[PDB]
Amino acid sequence: MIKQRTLKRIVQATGVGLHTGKKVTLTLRPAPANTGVIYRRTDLNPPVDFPADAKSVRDTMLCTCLVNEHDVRISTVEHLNAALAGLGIDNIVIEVNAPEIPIMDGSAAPFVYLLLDAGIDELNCAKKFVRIKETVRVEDGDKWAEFKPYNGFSLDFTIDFNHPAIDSSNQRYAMNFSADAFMRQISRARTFGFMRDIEYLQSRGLCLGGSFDCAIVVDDYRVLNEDGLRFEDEFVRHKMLDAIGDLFMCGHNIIGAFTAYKSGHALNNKLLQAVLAKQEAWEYVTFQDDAELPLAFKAP
Ligand SMILES: C[C@H](O)[C@H](NC(=O)c1ccc(C#CC#Cc2ccc(N)cc2)cc1)C(=O)N=O
Ligand SMILES: C#Cc1ccc(C(=O)N[C@H](C(=O)N=O)[C@@H](C)O)cc1
Ligand SMILES: [Zn+2]
Repeated sequence: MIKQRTLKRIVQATGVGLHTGKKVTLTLRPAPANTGVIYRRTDLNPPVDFPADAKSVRDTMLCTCLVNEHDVRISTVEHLNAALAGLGIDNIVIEVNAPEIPIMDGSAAPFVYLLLDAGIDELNCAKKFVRIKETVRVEDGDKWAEFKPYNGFSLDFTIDFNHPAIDSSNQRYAMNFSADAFMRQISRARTFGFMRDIEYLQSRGLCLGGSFDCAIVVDDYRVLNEDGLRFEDEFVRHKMLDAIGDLFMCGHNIIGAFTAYKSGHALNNKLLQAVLAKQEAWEYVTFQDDAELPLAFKAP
């Protein structure tokens, strides 16, 4: 039987918050079956829990955040979340002594090593997948995103960029998901921003953790980062990293075909909620028989 997974041990890491620029300590903890993904703020007293849920997401100007019933927030969860999907973590408590998850290097990679340090513990309870069984499409102007039936997990992402430092042949990425493919082809792709906008935010006391160490920054014409890009198409690879993180907000791996044109956090989440809202568009499935398990969701 394909079992739910959690961490073997508690691990910690430090880093700066994108918003505050202050040092944030991140603590990852094992969690029992069926409890899912829980983000927790321990700076507040008492601590506040934010169960990962599609309905709780808000797409703020910088990255994303979760909210509780009083509109208290925890921000920048999507890159760590993406790593959770990549390494097949189902139940976990994620604590920060701050209002946000540390930005690290702007990618998911640093979270990969952290999770590997924590190890894997299988729990005696079947892992539930969300199997798409009807086509579901959402739109927003000339932007769209859809899920289609497909015995696997694939993502097909096209981004509309006109920036001189981003060539056209690098405005589409497509992959058949897997722990190994995520770790190698996606996890290291960094987030990115426009330098003048960042300068502005920081002059208003925002995005104070922003630096070359946590993002690809371009001006009107070029990449400013000394070493350049980790991939020629790092921008679109990161957009796919963000898609995986957005979709995993439901706490389950989805068996289906994801396609998106000019999509982002808002649209991805709108699709996620659209799928879950229609009862006949999806169903839970488990794998009592391991050989049944789609290629895409095999252990790392
Ligand atoms: C891609 C998505 O839209 C989105 N990215 C952000 O919202 C985002 C991206 C980059 C930054 C930044 C920065 C910086 C800097 C810097 C400051 C000073 C100096 N000297 C050099 C560099 C913030 C937010 C995101 O990835 N969401 O998941
Ligand atoms: C706070 C804030 C804030 C958020 C977004 C923008 C923005 O749209 N900047 C524009 C731009 O084209 N950026 O690439 C143009 C204006 O440069 C500017 C400021
Ligand atoms: Zn991102």
